[PDB]
Amino acid sequence: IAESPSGLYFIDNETNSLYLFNGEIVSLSDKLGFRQWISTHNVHVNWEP
Amino acid sequence: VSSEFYAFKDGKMWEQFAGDYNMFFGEYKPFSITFVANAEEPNDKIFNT
Amino acid sequence: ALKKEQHFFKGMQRDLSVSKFNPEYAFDAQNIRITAREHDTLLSVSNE
Repeated sequence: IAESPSGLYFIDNETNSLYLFNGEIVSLSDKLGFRQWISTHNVHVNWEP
Repeated sequence: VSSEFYAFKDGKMWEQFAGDYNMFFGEYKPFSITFVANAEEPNDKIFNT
Repeated sequence: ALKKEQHFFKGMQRDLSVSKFNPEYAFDAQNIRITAREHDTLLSVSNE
């Protein structure tokens, strides 16, 4: 999750997309063509340094 | 279930989109595509290639 | 020969007359995917 003036960029592993919330949810991965890259790089383990 | 799509048939759970192509529940099913060829439909055409 | 016609596959359509079908749609299809899944096969017919 990254906060910005435009909205909230978050990556949902379940749906395999890179969303942006700005009042309405927008799947940036689908709009700009990144569905495969995210669907191949997803895992269940949470982030840790 | 989690980030994976599952199925249930014949008393067993089949994980989808993980095996070899065109093999559904251990059986090979074909794939096909039908598309009408109607260009200059008022004219009588001979389909050559 | 004399003429040619390119056909694209944007989905599948039915219920329309053969005389007025559209080249960008398919009339029937079994076990195909027109979306990029596991590869960059978006708008290109691929196996299921």
